[PDB]
Amino acid sequence: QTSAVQQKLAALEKSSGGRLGVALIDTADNTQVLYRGDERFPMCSTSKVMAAAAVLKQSETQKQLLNQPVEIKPADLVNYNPIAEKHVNGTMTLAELSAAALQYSDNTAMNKLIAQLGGPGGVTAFARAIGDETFRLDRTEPTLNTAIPGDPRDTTTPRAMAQTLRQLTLGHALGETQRAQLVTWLKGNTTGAASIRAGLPTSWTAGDKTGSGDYGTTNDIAVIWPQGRAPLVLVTYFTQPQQNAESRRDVLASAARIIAEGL
Ligand SMILES: O=C(Nc1cccc(-c2nnn[nH]2)c1)c1cccc2nc[nH]c12
Repeated sequence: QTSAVQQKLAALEKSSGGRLGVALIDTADNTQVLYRGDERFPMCSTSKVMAAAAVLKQSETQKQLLNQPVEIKPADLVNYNPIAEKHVNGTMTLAELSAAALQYSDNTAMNKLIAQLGGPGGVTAFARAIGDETFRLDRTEPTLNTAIPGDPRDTTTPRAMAQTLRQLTLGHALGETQRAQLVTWLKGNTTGAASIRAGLPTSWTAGDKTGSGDYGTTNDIAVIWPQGRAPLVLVTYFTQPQQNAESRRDVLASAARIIAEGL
């Protein structure tokens, strides 16, 4: 079937010129709304959630892991390092790296998370351990954002990512302490106000992680507490046909608005 909401999302997609993927889980009733829910999209920096969560999982059996220092060398800096560049020739802890990756979208910090997990495949292994058979991380930053149409590397589907984000933030994929830390980090994101959150009523609250890459790829994944309602999990992924296309955070906002209006 095609619902009213799916029809509205299709119309948004058509006027955007790109390809839109949406997955909602409403934890009021566990129902789902999907649009291209089983198509693959480049994750870009939304993959930082999986990496940080995998390190949180490791910390369950090492109480001091998040206080562990990681050397930041001049050679480690990549293309977007607003936090790590302050610490070059010094150290950051794994908590600091997780917070920088999630809240500032620092790519050097993400690379240290990936290295802590033994490379991109360590992030995929954690996804499999928590029931996500779809997610794959194949490369480090910055090349994981190439976002080439048809390229399976560094992709997932909206359905899989929504289910994962639910399990991480609201369910029991992590220990209680760790889940609370992940939620705190997401709620403190600095980069999200133009994306999903711009489409929601202002009384609501949320935590999110954005991403962007080539092909005008513009992504956001969020856990949302609507006023007076059980929480939602929402993924909005968007990618465009030309390598040099401009980001379109407004499309994510519009998708979120359609979703919110359909509750
Ligand atoms: O690392 C990249 N982008 C990047 C770096 C750091 C953070 C983000 C980001 N976070 N939230 N939304 N975008 C995006 C990047 C790499 C290669 C080609 C790209 N074209 C656009 N961005 C690209």
